[PDB]
Amino acid sequence: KVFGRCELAAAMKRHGLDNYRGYSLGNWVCAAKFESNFNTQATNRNTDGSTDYGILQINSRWWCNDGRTPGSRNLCNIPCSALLSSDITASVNCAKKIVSDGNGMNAWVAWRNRCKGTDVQAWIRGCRL
Repeated sequence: KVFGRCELAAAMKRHGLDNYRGYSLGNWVCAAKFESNFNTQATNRNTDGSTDYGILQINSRWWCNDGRTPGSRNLCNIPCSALLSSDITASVNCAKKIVSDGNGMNAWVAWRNRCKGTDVQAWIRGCRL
């Protein structure tokens, strides 16, 4: 499923992400834009044999099990294929764990590079919420 920007912004607000750990909704919509471009099925293979899954590109080495990553931890306690559904609930619940894991939203590289320190409120413009 490819989300519309305000469509995803409402979904994320509904799942408790606005000001979650002090990160406004715009941060989360921006991170999803530059991680997956709002595509729930986005996957990126990394050279270390891990793969990043879903709208927030969560990694198979530590957070979800995809059965092909050596030395994987399955911290969110899910199959990685569950991060690839049109329902964003599994990805949002695992992201809540990752943002509280000691690096805040620095865990997402595309957010550090394209959202950190910017006017992230632009990402919610025109959204009815």
